[PDB]
Amino acid sequence: EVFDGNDIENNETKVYEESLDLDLERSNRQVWLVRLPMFLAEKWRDRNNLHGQELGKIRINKDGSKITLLLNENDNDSIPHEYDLELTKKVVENEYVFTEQNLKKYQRDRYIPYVKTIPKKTAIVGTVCHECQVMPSMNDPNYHKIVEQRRNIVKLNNKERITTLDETVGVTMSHTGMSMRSDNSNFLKVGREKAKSNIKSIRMPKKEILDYLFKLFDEYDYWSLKGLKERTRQPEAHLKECLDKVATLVKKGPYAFKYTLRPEYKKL
DNA sequence: AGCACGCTGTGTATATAATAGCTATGGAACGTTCGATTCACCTCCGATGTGTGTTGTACATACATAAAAATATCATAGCTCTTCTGCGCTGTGTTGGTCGTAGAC
Repeated sequence: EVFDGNDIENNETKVYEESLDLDLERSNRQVWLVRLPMFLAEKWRDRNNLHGQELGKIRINKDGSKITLLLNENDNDSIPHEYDLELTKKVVENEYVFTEQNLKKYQRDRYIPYVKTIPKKTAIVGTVCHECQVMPSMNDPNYHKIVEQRRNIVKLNNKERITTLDETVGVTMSHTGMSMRSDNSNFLKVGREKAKSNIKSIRMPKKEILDYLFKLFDEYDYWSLKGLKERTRQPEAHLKECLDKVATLVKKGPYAFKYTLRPEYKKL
């Protein structure tokens, strides 16, 4: 939504039904900033999943404020379901969460009324006071299933080797350079699509062509050889013989290189 | 039902007249646009002229100070002649006694 900045005409009232002020009533919500490993971030950010269903439970043991995640069994079985939420900062300062929503376009002292401000709806989702990180638990039987998977991270290669053509080299070189095979592709056949347009015309008489030239000059005073030729469908030799009698080309004016009506016929 | 087979059309090549129409091409002119180059103005050091602080002077007064000199004041010697003091003398106040008397009670 591109829009002009520093608008003092209050045009945002008419074009934007939603208020431009920042919503702050959600800022009192507590938000835990959590850093996840590769698998939990992979399965907790995909758009084909996360339909609002429950993914786990949070257990906070108050003996030492130990936070654990007990994941549900609906996701997988090879992954662990018990995790430790370590807190690297019990109090996190100067960190908040803000969200942006698109607007509805339907229905010294020196200042400049143009700053190119993009208006977007903004709202503080809450306040962050806990920076969290989720580690897999040591005692889980599936914990090794993570570690080997991590050992699978450095082991697999994402690139494949080059492919070697194992057939006879003459069959491979049959298509190269000198070949009987004419090209059958239609990619950039500019000469095919431009040389097929041919104009054919006859020596149609002088009175009708001069009347046609007068009609085009009445429609617009300035014309060219190509536009008049495609408008009247006449040969260049016959069209030139009629233009110089009743019209002339401009040599020094702002509309130069264009055929225009003579000043004697201009007042007609 | 759809691809193999047969048939036909088209393009290849040869010459050769005809015509109109289309197109490539060289050149000349000119508008458009973009990069290169230079002007005016500002700034910043540098020369300059010019302006001002300092010193000294002139002209012709006023003005504060102050010193040599005439002079009023005074300190003091001289003098002189009027008073103070010591000595000589003497004469009258003093002491004692007697007796009238007079004034206090």
